Amino acid sequence: PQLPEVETIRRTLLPLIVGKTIEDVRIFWPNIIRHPRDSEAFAARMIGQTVRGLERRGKFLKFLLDRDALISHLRMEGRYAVASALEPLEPHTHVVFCFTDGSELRYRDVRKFGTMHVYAKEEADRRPPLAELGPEPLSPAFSPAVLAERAVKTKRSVKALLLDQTVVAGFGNIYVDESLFRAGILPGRPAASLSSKEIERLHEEMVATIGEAVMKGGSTVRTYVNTQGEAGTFQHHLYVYGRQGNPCKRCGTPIEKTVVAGRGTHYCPRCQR
DNA sequence: GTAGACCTGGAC
DNA sequence: GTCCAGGTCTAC
Ligand SMILES: [Zn+2]
Repeated sequence: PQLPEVETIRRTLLPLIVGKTIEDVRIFWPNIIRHPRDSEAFAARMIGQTVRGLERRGKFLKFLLDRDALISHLRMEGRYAVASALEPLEPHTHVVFCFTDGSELRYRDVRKFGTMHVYAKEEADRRPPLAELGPEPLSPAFSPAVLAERAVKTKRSVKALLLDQTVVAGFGNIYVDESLFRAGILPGRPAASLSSKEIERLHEEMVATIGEAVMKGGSTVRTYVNTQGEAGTFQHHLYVYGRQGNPCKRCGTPIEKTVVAGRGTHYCPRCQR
């Protein structure tokens, strides 16, 4: 889940939990709990607190309780769902928050990569993992200038740059490949080689892509669904991600896949230079 | 930068 | 069996 997916989950989850008071927190895979490290402290501190809100920062969900904020990262397979505490759990459910009304928030994560951090609301933003995150793409804080500042200072690929949550928060493998395609820039070239024109163009495609993806409820390419278990539809608007071997939508040249910054990378060798 | 981690299930 | 994954983190 990247920004669009996490945002869609946020919108569809919030009304299902706002106003509910945590009665118990059960953890079946402690490793998911990063702070406090002692999972029993993590569980105990939240009991009695009420969910007042649900925000998003980058790819992180931010549950606003009374005193604390629960920072949750879905990683590759983390998913949430709300259901009756009287029904048997689904497979790979590693954390469950039980509310006083009998309903519960269930966190499922097949690969167990997701993480959870709990801090007082005031400390959450000045501690990891939120501390060093870059600006929000759909906000004025993210501009061509900010991209240039970081671009014209490193030799690494422009793709590694865009995947760096400290540069800008929210872009992942899918949206980085789509933005570079739409901006007509090869993923493997040095971020420092990008001209002011390309940077301005990339920034514009980044904002447009992430914005459109949000509207379409995110991209369901493998296992992503919103809190209602519903799939997004932006996958129908992908130009290159997962389309290796298929003809480019703009020029018909077969889309190609390689490895860039240690990750599957999709691009059109004609459209992107 | 870039394998190796961390983990599990799904295509071929 | 072998490869792959909407994500970082880390060790050579
Ligand atoms: Zn093309």
